[PDB]
Amino acid sequence: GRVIRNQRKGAGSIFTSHTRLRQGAAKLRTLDYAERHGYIRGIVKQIVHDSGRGAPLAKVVFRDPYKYRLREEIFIANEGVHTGQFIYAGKKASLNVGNVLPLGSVPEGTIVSNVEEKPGDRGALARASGNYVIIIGHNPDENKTRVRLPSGAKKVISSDARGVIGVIAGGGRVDKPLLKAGRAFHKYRLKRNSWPKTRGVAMNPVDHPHGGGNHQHIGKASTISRGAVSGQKAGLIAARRTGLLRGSQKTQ
Amino acid sequence: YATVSKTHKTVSRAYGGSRCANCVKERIIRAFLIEEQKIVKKVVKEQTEAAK
Amino acid sequence: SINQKLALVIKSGKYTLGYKSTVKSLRQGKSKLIIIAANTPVLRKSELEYYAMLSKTKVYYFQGGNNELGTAVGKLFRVGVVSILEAGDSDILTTLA
Amino acid sequence: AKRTKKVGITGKYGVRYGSSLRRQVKKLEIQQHARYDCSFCGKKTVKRGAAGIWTCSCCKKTVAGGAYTVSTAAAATVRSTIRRLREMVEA
Amino acid sequence: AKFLKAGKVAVVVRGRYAGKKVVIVKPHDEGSKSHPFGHALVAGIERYPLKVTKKHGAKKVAKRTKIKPFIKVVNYNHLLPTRYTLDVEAFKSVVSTETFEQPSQREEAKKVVKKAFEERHQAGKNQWFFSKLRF
Amino acid sequence: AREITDIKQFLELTRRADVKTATVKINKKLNKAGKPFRQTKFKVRGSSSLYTLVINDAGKAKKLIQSLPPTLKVNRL
RNA sequence: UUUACUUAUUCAAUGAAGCGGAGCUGGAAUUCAUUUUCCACGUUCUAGCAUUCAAGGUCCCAUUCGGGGCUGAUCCGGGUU
RNA sequence: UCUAAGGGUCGGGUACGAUCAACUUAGAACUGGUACGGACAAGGGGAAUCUGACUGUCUAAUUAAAACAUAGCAUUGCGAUGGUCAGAAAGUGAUGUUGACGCAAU
RNA sequence: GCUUGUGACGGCCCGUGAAAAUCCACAGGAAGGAAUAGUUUUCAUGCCAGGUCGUACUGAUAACCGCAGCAGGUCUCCAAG
RNA sequence: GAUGGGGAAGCUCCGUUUCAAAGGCCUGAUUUUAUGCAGGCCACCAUCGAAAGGGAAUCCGGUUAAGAUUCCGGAACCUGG
Ligand SMILES: [Mg+2]
Ligand SMILES: [Mg+2]
Ligand SMILES: [Mg+2]
Ligand SMILES: [Mg+2]
Ligand SMILES: [Mg+2]
Ligand SMILES: [Mg+2]
Ligand SMILES: [Mg+2]
Ligand SMILES: [Mg+2]
Ligand SMILES: [Mg+2]
Ligand SMILES: [Mg+2]
Ligand SMILES: [Mg+2]
Ligand SMILES: [Mg+2]
Ligand SMILES: [Mg+2]
Ligand SMILES: [Mg+2]
Ligand SMILES: [Mg+2]
Ligand SMILES: [Mg+2]
Ligand SMILES: [Mg+2]
Ligand SMILES: [Mg+2]
Ligand SMILES: [Mg+2]
Ligand SMILES: [Mg+2]
Ligand SMILES: [Mg+2]
Ligand SMILES: [Mg+2]
Ligand SMILES: [Mg+2]
Ligand SMILES: [Mg+2]
Ligand SMILES: [Mg+2]
Ligand SMILES: [Mg+2]
Ligand SMILES: [Mg+2]
Ligand SMILES: [Mg+2]
Ligand SMILES: [Mg+2]
Ligand SMILES: [Mg+2]
Ligand SMILES: [Mg+2]
Ligand SMILES: [Mg+2]
Ligand SMILES: [Mg+2]
Ligand SMILES: [Mg+2]
Ligand SMILES: [Mg+2]
Ligand SMILES: [Mg+2]
Ligand SMILES: [Mg+2]
Ligand SMILES: [Mg+2]
Ligand SMILES: [Mg+2]
Ligand SMILES: [Mg+2]
Ligand SMILES: [Zn+2]
Repeated sequence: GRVIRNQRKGAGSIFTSHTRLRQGAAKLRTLDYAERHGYIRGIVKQIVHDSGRGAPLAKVVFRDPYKYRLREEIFIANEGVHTGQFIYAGKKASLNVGNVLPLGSVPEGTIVSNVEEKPGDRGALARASGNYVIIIGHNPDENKTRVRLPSGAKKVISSDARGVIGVIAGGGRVDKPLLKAGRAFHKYRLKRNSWPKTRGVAMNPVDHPHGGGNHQHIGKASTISRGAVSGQKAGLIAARRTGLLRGSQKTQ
Repeated sequence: YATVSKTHKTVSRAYGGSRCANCVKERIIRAFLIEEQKIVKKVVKEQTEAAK
Repeated sequence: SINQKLALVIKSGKYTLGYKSTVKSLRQGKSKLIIIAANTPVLRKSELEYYAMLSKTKVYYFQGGNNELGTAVGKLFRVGVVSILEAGDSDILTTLA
Repeated sequence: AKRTKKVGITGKYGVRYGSSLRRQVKKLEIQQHARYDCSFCGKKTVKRGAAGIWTCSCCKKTVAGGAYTVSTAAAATVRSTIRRLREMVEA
Repeated sequence: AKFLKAGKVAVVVRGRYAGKKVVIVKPHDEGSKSHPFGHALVAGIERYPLKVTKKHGAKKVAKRTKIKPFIKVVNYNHLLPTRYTLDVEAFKSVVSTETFEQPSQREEAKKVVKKAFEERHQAGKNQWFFSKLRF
Repeated sequence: AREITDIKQFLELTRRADVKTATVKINKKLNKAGKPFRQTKFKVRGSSSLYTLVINDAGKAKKLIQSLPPTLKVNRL
């Protein structure tokens, strides 16, 4: 039959992002001379909403070391940072909320955000409202630093990978029931065209693996293999268990 | 604004038609003190260097 | 304690509350000791500190914001600075301060 | 003249969505609209506007905070944690 | 001490001579039928001597180091008393109540204070005083 | 687009190089509350503005009229 | 088979700006002849200010106003990281 | 056809007067072929069963429904050298101005 | 009163509700400038010039789309007692 | 949607500042002379895309068989020089 929905999302037409209103891209400062030999001061000039983002951004402005001018950066605001606060970025910087430091220079237990996977990538890990990472190890030779990500996964990355002290602001956002259909509607209106969702099981066969039958039913195991093929993979992909998760989760 | 005499585009204080006066009272004091405490900072530690 | 002293001052001496008047007091060599609230900003802090050093006037950094500094002096409003010009029966001037 | 027995602000939603969901919302609602103390100037004049953004009426400071409350449990302890660890580094 | 006395230097903090440095020459500590506030008669400087360098030769130096002065009655509440200090002898008598009222009297006052300020600056007495406060 | 009142200033316009034409208007108006009086308006057509000077005074008016440049091209009424 | 190397190949970054190596000074260090090393080696009360090859110092032009080297800002290798 | 209540503006040494302008609400007489929201305008109501929570959606032109959606609940995949998806290929592309309080799939 | 305009406020949001051309201002102080006479066109007045294309009417139970002078369809402003 | 490019047998597909030696202003030096060199900059990298978005400036009276904020009358305003 027909191309199913989850393969149409790929050509990005109606499915591309609703970008018009966003502040710009959140990133750390470029890993230049200052930030990697000493530190460098800035002022959060403004913290502000980003459409379709949970967490607020913090506009933070710095002097150019090489030219007479102001250069403005777009940070994700850690909880507690405030307009007019001074932000410190550098190896030799000091450990307070807001400042940005290389995971090497912060002891075990430090709680940081917007951390890079490789030094310099200008911020990858934990950016969603609420999330953060915690340093759990250091290996002075080959300078790695071990962290636990918000997913529970533990990764090891360069000690030079920069992070920012604290947790991303706006946490708790998802404790609030959406209550009604429109509050989702407007939510997704400023994200992408992913909402509402027809159940495949309400479609006809041309439309979906799940479509058709004289009653609605999936008709075969809804757990699909990784080696499945486009047009096939709808359901629980590569699912290694299935059913109500009873008992405490949480990685050992 | 290009069809109008320059007095319609300033007040005669420093930072005239740009910053709100109360705001220039401010940056004056800050400027003053910080430049002062800067002299204070250097002689505290000029001593420290010879007193250790 | 420090609050108890303040209270004696309040019920037996001369004081003035607020930023501007403790400057009238500071310009005029009338102040004996100013007391400064935790959260009152650093520019104000610095400027009082400068005014003070010129009048050879010792200062006290009240640990506790203007909300309490007000209750300290037994007033139902907030105060960010106090100026003792006459210490009553209290000894604040020639104790730890 | 007590107007409602328990819905409070949640009276706006009438009967819809089911009691329990209305409880949950009522909580964070009360939390989010309320006036808060400004750390800086000390008047209760911090109100919300766009989740996580808490900004002070007179005095004009803005603080990044919890999506429906100025300070969030987690954030807070993290603050205290950062106290503790910083201590280690000039002691 | 009652620091608003004769020698005192202070940065003006409001109004067109905003941020410029003065010297008090005569204080009216409290009162006037007019000026109903603690106020000082000051003679600041308005157009500072520009920087001078080796390259600067002959009559550029002459040109650069010209001060334009000014004289103000001013509220205390607009001065930022300074730790520094500058003598006021050569214009004790030029800066007066009487000096204000009648413009032509002011121009004369400034005339003197100017020659008095340039004299001071060359052979660099009171060095701070002859250099812009930036903000 | 302009009004004028200094009788001196006026005269200076009337001899101002580019002022070829001018006109005098006569208006019956009333005085205060009671009677009427002969208002008269002196309009000089400058290049970029039409200046008009009102002489409420009948007397001052006539003496003003003979003051006018003998080369000016006045429009009566 | 393991585990090293970097020039192929691969990924990221930047208006390819401060790399790698040595040296100055400081100084923790304890000297088993004297240095055998290791860290450093301009910025953190404050919602200011930081631009004209830089002021200074020193040498040249043939003294004009202008203007130029050097230093200020240490050497060596041209692997942008 | 009457009555009552509800306002503006002025001068008062350091109790009131004077004037101008507004439909509202209630009460009371009288009156008629007992009529009077006089045309116009303008909810039928009640007790139960089945069924979808609700508002919302669709078969333009025989089906508006109990069907689809929805919030809510639960499950799956993935830390970027990635998950899902596009393309004949690529120094190609969507998610992505994104980062698990996220994106993708039921 | 009615319609429209506008202000200072207040509600709401896991929604917080474009861009760029263009204009001004300020910080800066390169440099240029007077007494035998210099600076000044962001004050006034004064002089010349402003091209190319559209511009009628209909806008609907007859000027458009439905084979048509079709009871259908087709975006909007003004609005008396 | 061109361009240095990269795919594709090829019609062409991808990319839009992207692994590119990407370009132009202010005046000075000319007083053989018309404009070479002398600085210092600025590195923004096409272009099309709104007759409802942004946007320099005009009004009233009169006038035609049929045009009018467009003619005539009078009175303005903007941009450039
Ligand atoms: Mg896009
Ligand atoms: Mg949709
Ligand atoms: Mg679903
Ligand atoms: Mg569904
Ligand atoms: Mg079906
Ligand atoms: Mg099928
Ligand atoms: Mg199947
Ligand atoms: Mg089926
Ligand atoms: Mg089923
Ligand atoms: Mg003005
Ligand atoms: Mg100036
Ligand atoms: Mg580089
Ligand atoms: Mg009445
Ligand atoms: Mg009764
Ligand atoms: Mg239904
Ligand atoms: Mg319905
Ligand atoms: Mg149908
Ligand atoms: Mg059909
Ligand atoms: Mg229906
Ligand atoms: Mg349920
Ligand atoms: Mg290739
Ligand atoms: Mg309307
Ligand atoms: Mg708003
Ligand atoms: Mg302006
Ligand atoms: Mg020059
Ligand atoms: Mg002009
Ligand atoms: Mg042309
Ligand atoms: Mg027409
Ligand atoms: Mg017709
Ligand atoms: Mg028809
Ligand atoms: Mg193309
Ligand atoms: Mg165009
Ligand atoms: Mg347009
Ligand atoms: Mg338009
Ligand atoms: Mg007409
Ligand atoms: Mg005609
Ligand atoms: Mg017509
Ligand atoms: Mg005309
Ligand atoms: Mg004309
Ligand atoms: Mg002009
Ligand atoms: Zn506040």
